[PDB]
Amino acid sequence: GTQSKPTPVKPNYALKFTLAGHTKAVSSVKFSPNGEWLASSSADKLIKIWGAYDGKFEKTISGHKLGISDVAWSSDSNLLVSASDDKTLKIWDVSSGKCLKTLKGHSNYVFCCNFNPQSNLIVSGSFDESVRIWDVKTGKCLKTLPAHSDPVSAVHFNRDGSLIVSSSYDGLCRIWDTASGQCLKTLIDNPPVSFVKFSPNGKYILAATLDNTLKLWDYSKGKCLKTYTGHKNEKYCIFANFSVTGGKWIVSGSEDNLVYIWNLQTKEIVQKLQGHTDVVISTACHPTENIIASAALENDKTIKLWKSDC
Ligand SMILES: Cc1cccc(C(=O)Nc2cc(-c3ccc4c(c3)CCO4)ccc2N2CCN(C)CC2)c1
Ligand SMILES: [Cl-]
Repeated sequence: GTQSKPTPVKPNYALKFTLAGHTKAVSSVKFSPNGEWLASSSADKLIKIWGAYDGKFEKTISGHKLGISDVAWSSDSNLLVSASDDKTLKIWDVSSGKCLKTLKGHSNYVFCCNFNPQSNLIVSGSFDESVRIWDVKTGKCLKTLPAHSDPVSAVHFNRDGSLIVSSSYDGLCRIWDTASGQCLKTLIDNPPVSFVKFSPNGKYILAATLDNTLKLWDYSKGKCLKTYTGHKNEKYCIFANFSVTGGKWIVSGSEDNLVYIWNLQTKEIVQKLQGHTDVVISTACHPTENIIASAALENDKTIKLWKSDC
C-alpha cells in the first residue's frame, strides 16, 4: 500500500492438504521443532507422523492400550512423548517408532505432556489432579506436584525450562519453579481453565476458559492484557497458539468446527477457517513457515494443513 493509506496485515490461510488415516477423533497435532514433521495423536490409540510440507503419511506408532490425548516433541526432533487414558506416558524413538520408556505413576488418565527445552525432563498433567516431572533418561518420576484440585488440562515449560505453567478444571492457572517444585504464582478470579501455554518469549501466558474466552496474561504482574472472543468453547479442552512466523496472531480451534485467528494486538478476528466437520480441538503453528495444522473430533477424524503468505 502507501504511507497515507497503509495495507492492513491480514492473514490469508487457505486449505492445502487434508490428512486422513486416524480411525477416531484426533486429539493433538504438533510440528517437530525442526519443521519437517507433524505428529498426531488419536482416540484410536495411535500416533501418526506426516510430512509438514507435503502432508505425506510417514509412519504409525503404536503401543498405548487406550486413547491418546497428547503428543510432544523433544527439542532436537528425535523423541516423542505421549499422554494416554491408559494412565501412562510413553517415550518414542521417532526414527524406529519404538517405545523407549513407559512412564508409570499417574493414577488416572494422562491428558497433557511436554519436554523441557534441554529435553532431560518431561512434564505431565492428569485427571488425577497432579503435575508430574519425569527424568527422560531413566523414565523415573522425579516430582509429583500437588498441583490442582481437579483435572489438569495443560502443562508447558517456558523457553529456558525454569518455569512450568499448568491449567485445571479447578479454575486456576499456576506457575511452578521447575527445580524446587514450588508454586510461584496463582491466577484466580472462574470457569475451568481448559488450556494454557507460555508466549514464545516466556513473558506472557495464553489461557482458555470454558466460557468461550481466551486471555493473554502478564503472569508476574497478575494483569490480564488481552481477551479474545467470538469462538465457541464451553466443553472441550481446545489447544490455542501464538502465531509469530509472519504477522502476530492468536490461533484456536472452536466447537463450531472453525479455526479462529485473531490479531494479537487489536483482539480482532482476522480470519475464520472452514472445512472441518467436527469440533477443532487442536491447532499447531509451524516453527518457521506460515503453516497451521488443525485436527478435529469424531465426526471428522482428519488433520488439515493451511498455508498463508503472512
Ligand atoms: C483420546 C482423545 C481424543 C480426542 C480428544 C481427547 C480429549 O478431549 N482430551 C482431553 C480430555 C480432558 C478431560 C477433562 C475433564 C474430564 C475428562 C476429560 C473426562 C471427564 O472430565 C482434558 C484434556 C484433554 N486434552 C488435553 C490435550 N489436548 C491436546 C487435547 C485434549 C482425547
Ligand atoms: Cl506446543
